[PDB]
Amino acid sequence: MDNPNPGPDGEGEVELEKDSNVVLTTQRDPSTSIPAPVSVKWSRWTSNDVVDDYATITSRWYQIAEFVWSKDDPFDKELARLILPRALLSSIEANSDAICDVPNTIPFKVHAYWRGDMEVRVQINSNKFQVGQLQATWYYSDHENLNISSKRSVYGFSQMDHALISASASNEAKLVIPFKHVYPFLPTRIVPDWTTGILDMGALNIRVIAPLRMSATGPTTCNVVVFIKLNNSEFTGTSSGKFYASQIRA
Amino acid sequence: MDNPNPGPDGEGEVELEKDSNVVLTTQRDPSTSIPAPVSVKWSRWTSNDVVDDYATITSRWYQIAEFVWSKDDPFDKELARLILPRALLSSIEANSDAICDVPNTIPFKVHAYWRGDMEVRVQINSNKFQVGQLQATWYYSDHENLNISSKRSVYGFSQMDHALISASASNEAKLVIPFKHVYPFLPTRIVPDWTTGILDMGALNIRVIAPLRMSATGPTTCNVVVFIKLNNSEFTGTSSGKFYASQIRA
Amino acid sequence: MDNPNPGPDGEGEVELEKDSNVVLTTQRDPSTSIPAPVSVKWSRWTSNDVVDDYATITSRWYQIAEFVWSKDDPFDKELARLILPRALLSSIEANSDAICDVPNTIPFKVHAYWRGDMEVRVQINSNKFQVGQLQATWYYSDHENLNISSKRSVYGFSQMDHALISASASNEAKLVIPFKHVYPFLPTRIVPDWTTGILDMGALNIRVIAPLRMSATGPTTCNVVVFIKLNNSEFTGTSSGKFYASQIRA
Amino acid sequence: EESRNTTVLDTTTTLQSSGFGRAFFGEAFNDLKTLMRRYQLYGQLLLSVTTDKDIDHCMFTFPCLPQGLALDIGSAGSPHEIFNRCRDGIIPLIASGYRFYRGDLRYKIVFPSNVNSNIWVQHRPDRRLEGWSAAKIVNCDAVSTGQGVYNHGYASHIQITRVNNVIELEVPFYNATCYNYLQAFNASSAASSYAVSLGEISVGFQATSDDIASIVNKPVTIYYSIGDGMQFSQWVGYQPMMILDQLPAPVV
Amino acid sequence: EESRNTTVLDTTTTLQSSGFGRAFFGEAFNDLKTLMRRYQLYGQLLLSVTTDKDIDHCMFTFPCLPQGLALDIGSAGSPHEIFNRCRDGIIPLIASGYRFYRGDLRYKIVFPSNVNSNIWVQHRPDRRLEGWSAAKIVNCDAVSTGQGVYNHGYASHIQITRVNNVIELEVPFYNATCYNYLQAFNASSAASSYAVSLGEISVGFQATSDDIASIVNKPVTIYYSIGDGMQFSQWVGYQPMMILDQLPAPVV
Amino acid sequence: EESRNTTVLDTTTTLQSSGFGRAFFGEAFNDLKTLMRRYQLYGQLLLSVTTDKDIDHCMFTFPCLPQGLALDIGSAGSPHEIFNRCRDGIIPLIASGYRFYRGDLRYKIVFPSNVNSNIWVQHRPDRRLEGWSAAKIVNCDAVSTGQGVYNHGYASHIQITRVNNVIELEVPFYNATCYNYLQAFNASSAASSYAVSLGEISVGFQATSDDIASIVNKPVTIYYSIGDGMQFSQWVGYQPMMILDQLPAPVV
Repeated sequence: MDNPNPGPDGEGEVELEKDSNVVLTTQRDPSTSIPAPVSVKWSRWTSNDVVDDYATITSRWYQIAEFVWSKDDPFDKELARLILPRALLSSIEANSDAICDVPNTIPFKVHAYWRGDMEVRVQINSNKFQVGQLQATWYYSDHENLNISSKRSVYGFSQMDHALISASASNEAKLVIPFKHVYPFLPTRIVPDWTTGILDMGALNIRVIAPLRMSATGPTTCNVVVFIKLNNSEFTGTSSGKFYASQIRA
Repeated sequence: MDNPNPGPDGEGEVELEKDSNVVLTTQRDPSTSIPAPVSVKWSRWTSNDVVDDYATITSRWYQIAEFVWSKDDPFDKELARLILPRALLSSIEANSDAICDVPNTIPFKVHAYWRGDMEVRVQINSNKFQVGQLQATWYYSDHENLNISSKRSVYGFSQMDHALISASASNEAKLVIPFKHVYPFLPTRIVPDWTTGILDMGALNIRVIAPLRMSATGPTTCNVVVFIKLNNSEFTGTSSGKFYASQIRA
Repeated sequence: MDNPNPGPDGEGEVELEKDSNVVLTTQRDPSTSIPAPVSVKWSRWTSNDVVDDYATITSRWYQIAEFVWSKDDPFDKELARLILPRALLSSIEANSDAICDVPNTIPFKVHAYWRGDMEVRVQINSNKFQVGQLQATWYYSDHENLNISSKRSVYGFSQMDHALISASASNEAKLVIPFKHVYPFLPTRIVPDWTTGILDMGALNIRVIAPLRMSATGPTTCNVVVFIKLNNSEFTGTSSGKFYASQIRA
Repeated sequence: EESRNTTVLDTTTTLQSSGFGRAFFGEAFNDLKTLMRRYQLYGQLLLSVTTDKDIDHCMFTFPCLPQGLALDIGSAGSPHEIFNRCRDGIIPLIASGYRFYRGDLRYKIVFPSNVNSNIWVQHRPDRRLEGWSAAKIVNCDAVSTGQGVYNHGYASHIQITRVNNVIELEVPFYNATCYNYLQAFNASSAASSYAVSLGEISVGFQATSDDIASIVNKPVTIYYSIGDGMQFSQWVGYQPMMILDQLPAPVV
Repeated sequence: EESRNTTVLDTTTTLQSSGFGRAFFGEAFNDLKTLMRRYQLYGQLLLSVTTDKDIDHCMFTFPCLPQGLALDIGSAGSPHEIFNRCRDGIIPLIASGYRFYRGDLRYKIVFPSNVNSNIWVQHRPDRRLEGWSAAKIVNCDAVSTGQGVYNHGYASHIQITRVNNVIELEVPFYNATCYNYLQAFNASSAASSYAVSLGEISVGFQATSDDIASIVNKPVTIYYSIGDGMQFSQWVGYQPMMILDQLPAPVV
Repeated sequence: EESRNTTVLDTTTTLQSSGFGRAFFGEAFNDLKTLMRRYQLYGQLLLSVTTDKDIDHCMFTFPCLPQGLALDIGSAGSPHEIFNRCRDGIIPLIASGYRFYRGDLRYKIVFPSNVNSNIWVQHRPDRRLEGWSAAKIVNCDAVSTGQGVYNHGYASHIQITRVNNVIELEVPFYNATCYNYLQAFNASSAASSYAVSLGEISVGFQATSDDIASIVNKPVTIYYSIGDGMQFSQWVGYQPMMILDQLPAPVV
């Protein structure tokens, strides 16, 4: 035990996570937090249309958020309230191009309804000498609640299960989010019985539990990048792409 | 081998040392040094009174010394000459309260004679970037020797067995001290054939072998805390507490 | 896994490499690079004289190069073009004394021809916070080539096999060089059919791939020391020591 | 991670488990589903007749949900002292800590005893709940739609007040959802409002306008429990609480 | 280390191996020894008679080595357009990447067809190669030593130009070395020069000075391959290359 | 730790063990207990009679301990040249490196040969040793207590000087301790002084005051070894030593 021998290759073991044609590596073990067991398929109950998961394209990773986490951010501080089935699309529309330009999200342009799980990796690139800690918490249906504006603090999301991203360890936060909405499908576009709040399963929100702490000449900033996989999906209701409207900018 | 993956929980394994109701933890492996094999009980030879070890209270740990070890302390420098069966009592009387106020030392207030082993943990809280080294050495019956005033240096206590407390490793010094006095019991109070030098088995003394070394903006101080357990004890000669007098202040 | 417990003895495991009466230790695993398989003995074909390897003296390690590698050295920078059967002798003559003064090289003074392998350890003593990388490359018969003056760069020696000495890991470069010359023996002195270019098997040359990088108050220099063993040797043609002339200074 | 546990520095010995009071009190309190089946006061209202009511006209309505109603403290002069002083009770204090529910509810509406008139009770699962505003007991005004009257096909029951003035119900889970929302509800989606309350119970008297005067300003108290099929699903932590004994006393 | 491979971040699936063109073209190209046995143009020269040549006098010589000759672009007025434009060919492009060689060579010298005279060819393994300067085809001047004439004991062959004007050779490894040098050669050691070329082939015509006029300024082209025993030993990386299609075009 | 051994960087081969001189000299020197049993000079004194001595009066006394006496160099004019020049000998050089002892001692007192008188020797284990001051040979003055005379019950022996002027002893471990102190002794505790010396041997002549004149200023030398039961217990490192051949020579 405890025999450090670094070389030109480096010291530690690098773990992978391969998808279709996306491999993204982390030195550190993830702090996984799984808020619910894995969802059943549920196309038998409400779909006669041809249903197929496009796992060769949809299960790839895609960056949907990157943000500087400075030490100027105080203690109780939001960093990103990502609405994850929306944020996969609104990140692309924030890149000033359409949904059909990205391989991950072309069945959202075509199909009408979606049910699937979501993997989320909230990777950080902090220094070893920086001291601080994030938490990444998934809340099911944030915008269908009106007192969440008072719950949205680090004391309230520490009670439900969540991941912790310490800035010392440069930790990575795996986050397996299965589908639990009230209705067993999320429409990707304006559907006859609801138009407002489209494709909103809930909110990944990333508060600060400890701010960044350092010396006077220490590295101030800290970049955080969020990736999302859409693994156990299924799309139903093949429809035209001209009925898909752009997401709300938020 | 050599796969560093820290998390929010930290990296390494934490070892414990539980006693009655005192658990004190160290990240590092101890540098144990045992000057003698474990003593036999020896109440058969000199006691008809009811003898009982109070292991639910006496075998707890108790802090008896804490001292700042600065870089201003030179090379051959005493830091603490603790007389350990006395220093357990004189630390309490240095806290400006009586011996009967502490659970560890109430049988010293009652009983007249004591024989037992002593565990000593000399814990340090140095930084990883500090460089220096203590030694913790137990000398049997310091004050029954008159040339110890010339022996008391780091060259003389390196010859007998001793522990080393490096300031880089933040090392901990376990030190198992069994009972070897000339007489098989140490009186806790003024006893008819000796009055001076009461409850003096010997001296733990903590010299400096390397002083603290650092940069100009490095952490100057270094706190050292000494704990003592009184494990294989036995007390005999139940007597009044009004014959117990306070220890010499030293 | 990953349980750091340093002590007074230090943390890691130290590996050895013992020879006749020379033990030299490295904390780090070597980056071995072996340009050819191990050579056969070949005294049967061209020697009737008494042939003996002096493995109790010749197989010791001997320092033949030490050089400061500062950050002032640019990217494509030679640090040492060592001609290794010569550099073992020219280092000694650079120490302003004869070849017969060193135990490793007395059979070069006596014998006329030599065939053997050479171990080379290019040890570095960089800090953990320094960033940079050497390569140690063996080229067979540098001076029998005229376009090597254009090959001598880090892009050309990266193509053949070579060792890498990263300044972060303080890496060590083992380098097993078997005998491959055109003729199966290298003369140690002026021999009837060639006088120029004596005892030249080739060149160990140590370029820079990444220069040293550090802070403003970081450690600027970096010392590199090269050791050589002469293990599977054999010497033939016992001759007088007065026919051995001194090597060219270079 | 949330419930990770790195280094348990335990000084304790073994404590004898009582079985959540089974050893002392003869009953276990571990299962919090069976504490939820103790009846809690759901609502409390005075019967206020506005216009001339026919026999069909519903006296009051309320959306039926385990989250508790939009809490009526009362008017600033006359507060309902239980929902003023004893804030929120138990079932929305436990349902405050969850996100979805799938199950039934029980009601046990208690009527005044001065009235004698026969009372009908409709369950209407058609009704959507348009926001947490007006998620409360509605004293009904003059009839404009089919909301304000007795209707045919919906499941009803008629308590005879002369025999016993309490009707006890079991309101089933008639939603087209997997499960319904359980926190307070702002109605973002237009079909999300079909998924909060189990339905919308309307209680109405069969009295004419001459017997309607004995009904006026009599109390009707409603209770509820969760009825053995209720399964609160997703753990969501609690919100900021308010401590009750720090509420100010009515200084003389 | 060189060929170490720390973390292969592979996004690829499996690609079907063709067997280096065996699946498509009916032939494998993995072994680069058998591509080296395709004949490459070694040299190219015009027969320039200087003095009155006897029957013994060698018309030209060349040191025989797989490294390619010291590359003759030509005079600045009239360049040899292949070695000007198509630099260096294949066999010294592969032998540029190695250090030692041990093996034989083949030559296939092609003679002009206007000449008829009988042609002798000597292999002379005695000859040392004094540096990369004059490691080239030498049109021989007047005879001063035994270099310039037909000699007795060396292995020779006589092609009759009237039957076929091409002599095909197999020049054996007659060195006292383990293996010979393969890069360009600066001749540091005096005996190292015995270890570059396999020997020194001299081609000479048996014509008198009246038939020597039809020989003048006729081309003789030489080829070479590596002849099945050639084993390039020590891997040495390539030197700086020059890209050919960036060479300037002859602007009109 | 003290005797830890992290990385033995051994360049040595195997050295043939002699067995601590057993292979060469026919005897092993590993056990240092048997070197301690060679007799060392303990004390050295001139018989100085002060007052008129009776037959009972002890001529001199000394506390009996393996630590060596409080070392008498002598007066500044006439030093005892062995304890001046040859400092401390072997047995307190080994007993300097230990803390406790439990065992016996041997003495072999050598008397002058000019005297003839019969000599008695008392062992007195009652006697406490009051500090390292006066842990030495005491020429006894006039009698005030029972210290100064022959006593009854204590173990005695009478050497006849006419037969052999050396009495050889074995002073047993008669202490009530586990083991006694072995370094120099400052007498902190009042009962600690019962635990340094084995007892207190007093040697006395049976001569009257007419034969007392031949006794005056004759040397009596004492020896000691450790007598086969001596077990030095706790390892304590050595103190600062003084090197003997750096002591100054008596310059003429």
